Amino acid sequence: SFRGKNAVVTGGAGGIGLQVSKQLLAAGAAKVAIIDLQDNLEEFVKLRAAHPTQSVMIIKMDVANKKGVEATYEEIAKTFGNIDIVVNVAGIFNDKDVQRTLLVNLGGIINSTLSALPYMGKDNGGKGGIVVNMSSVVGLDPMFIIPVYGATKAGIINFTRCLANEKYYQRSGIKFVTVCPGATMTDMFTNFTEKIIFPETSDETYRILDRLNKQSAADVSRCILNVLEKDKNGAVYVIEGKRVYPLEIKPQWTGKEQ
Amino acid sequence: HHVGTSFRGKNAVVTGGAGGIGLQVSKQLLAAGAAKVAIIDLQDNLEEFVKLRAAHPTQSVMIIKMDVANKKGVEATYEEIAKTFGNIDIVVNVAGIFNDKDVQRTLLVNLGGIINSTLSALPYMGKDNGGKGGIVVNMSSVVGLDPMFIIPVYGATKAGIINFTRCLANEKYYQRSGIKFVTVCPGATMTDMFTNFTEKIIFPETSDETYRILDRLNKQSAADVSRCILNVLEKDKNGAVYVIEGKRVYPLEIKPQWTGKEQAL
Ligand SMILES: NC(=O)c1ccc[n+]([C@@H]2O[C@H](COP(=O)([O-])OP(=O)(O)OC[C@H]3O[C@@H](n4cnc5c(N)ncnc54)[C@H](O)[C@@H]3O)[C@@H](O)[C@H]2O)c1
Ligand SMILES: NC(=O)c1ccc[n+]([C@@H]2O[C@H](COP(=O)([O-])OP(=O)(O)OC[C@H]3O[C@@H](n4cnc5c(N)ncnc54)[C@H](O)[C@@H]3O)[C@@H](O)[C@H]2O)c1
Ligand SMILES: [Mg+2]
Ligand SMILES: [Mg+2]
Repeated sequence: SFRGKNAVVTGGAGGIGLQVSKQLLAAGAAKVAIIDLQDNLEEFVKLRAAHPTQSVMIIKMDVANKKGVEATYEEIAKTFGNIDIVVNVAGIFNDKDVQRTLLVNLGGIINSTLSALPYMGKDNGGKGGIVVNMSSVVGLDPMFIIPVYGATKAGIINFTRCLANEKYYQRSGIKFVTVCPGATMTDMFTNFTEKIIFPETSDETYRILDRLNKQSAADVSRCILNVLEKDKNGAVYVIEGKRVYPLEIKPQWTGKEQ
Repeated sequence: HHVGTSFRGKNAVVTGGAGGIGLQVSKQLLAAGAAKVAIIDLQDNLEEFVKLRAAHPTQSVMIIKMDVANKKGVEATYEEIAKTFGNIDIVVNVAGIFNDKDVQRTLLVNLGGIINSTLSALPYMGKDNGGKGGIVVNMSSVVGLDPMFIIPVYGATKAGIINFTRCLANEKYYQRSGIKFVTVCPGATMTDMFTNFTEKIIFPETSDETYRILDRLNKQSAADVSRCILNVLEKDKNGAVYVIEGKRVYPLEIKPQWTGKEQAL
């Protein structure tokens, strides 16, 4: 299934990304590299032990750091020698810090995606592969409480769909997929109300926070592995209530000129 | 330079107003009778504005040199504008760059600039804070609606602007502030943004595809787009998204992307 495959996962020390890393290994992935800010060291020790015939590599790196990411990917390629799968999950919610939100959520995805390509492409010696970028349902349909976060999520979609063009695919053999999950119980929502732009919308946060138990990080991760098996270039998937929904995206309809 | 009455007695701010589209927006606002016009740009273009001031001697034309990426700078700039003008009715956020080789700059300017400007203006416009309400128009692009594979980073920022702006137009906010939020999405337009275009794309092997954009530059001008923008302002419809192509304005009827009709797979 994913046996013999080499994978990289940003945000792979926690939440959804952690479950992606775990499940990839449990699905028989040869090698798994984790790029994250947080150490979670005790957790990775036991993970190595549970997969003694599989490589588990952790690099502490901020995905916002372009050169850092570039360097990190270099280190991975020395060890791995090839990359088949990239899952870019890293992201934060903090609408009070615009610059950080933009650079992490949108720049991180881009930095990681672009840094991986030379080690994956059929041109430059690779065998091709797949990149899955973490967007959100709110990137598809704006959610008024969280405009800055949402903007970064919409950007990820546009970015990822672009790279899936036939022009690139024929040359690189790399596929590009976006996933858009709904509310999911993770540390991203810790102190959520403290981090929203408009304090007078604190009484509307229930709209998100009451739905967190409707799917888990593990559930979302299972849907992601499902998305990987489909291996369909340019696809966009919604992940809601533990299920995967393929989107057929149609261009916007235009009214008569005013 | 006949002065009309369309925007008579109104105070306006325009980011990116020293050149291209934004310049024409500034010019046309003044020609449409705007009381006061503040320009936020990296460049001052005094020679153009000295003459413009002279042609509009009863109208204020203020230029402040500021990078829209700079949060505090923009905040400070807005304070200065509010002290001078005394109130803000209209904001047109046009500032933006194309340079996909500089990801961080693209993100912070094109997306962060829109956000910084939009958020910095709200306290001076809102009814809940002594303002009279007003309108913000944010500059996206058609590529923000339908991705254009040559320019993924630029396009990402354009898509973001749409999502950001549509959020702020929620009835929840409007009732309190009386501020409206509108997005415009123009097609290709002959401007300095396309100078040295092909050297600024990410993937050099797509240089033979740039014609797809560069051959459409002649279908509408910076002045044409600006006229459509003033047209959008007159419509004054909260939450609206407009496409600007071949010198014409097209209102989009946006339907949600995620619906229950999809089957699980
Ligand atoms: N939880 C949800 O409701 C939900 C829904 C849809 C999409 N998402 C996406 O999932 C991602 C968040 O994952 P989560 O929900 O498990 O949250 P989480 O906080 O549990 O996990 C995020 C992980 O990313 C890492 N990270 C954060 N910033 C980083 C940076 N600059 N560099 C490197 N690593 C960094 C963190 O260490 C953390 O382990 C975000 O991209 C978010 O857009 C979340
Ligand atoms: N011309 C087109 O094809 C087209 C189509 C759709 C949207 N747009 C939008 O038009 C905007 C401006 O481009 P243009 O076509 O008018 O050409 P332009 O480059 O002449 O105009 C941009 C203006 O914004 C200013 N500016 C740039 N970066 C800035 C910053 N960080 N801070 C302050 N000011 C800054 C520049 O000095 C310039 O005066 C872009 O945001 C772009 O998204 C252009
Ligand atoms: Mg978590
Ligand atoms: Mg420009």
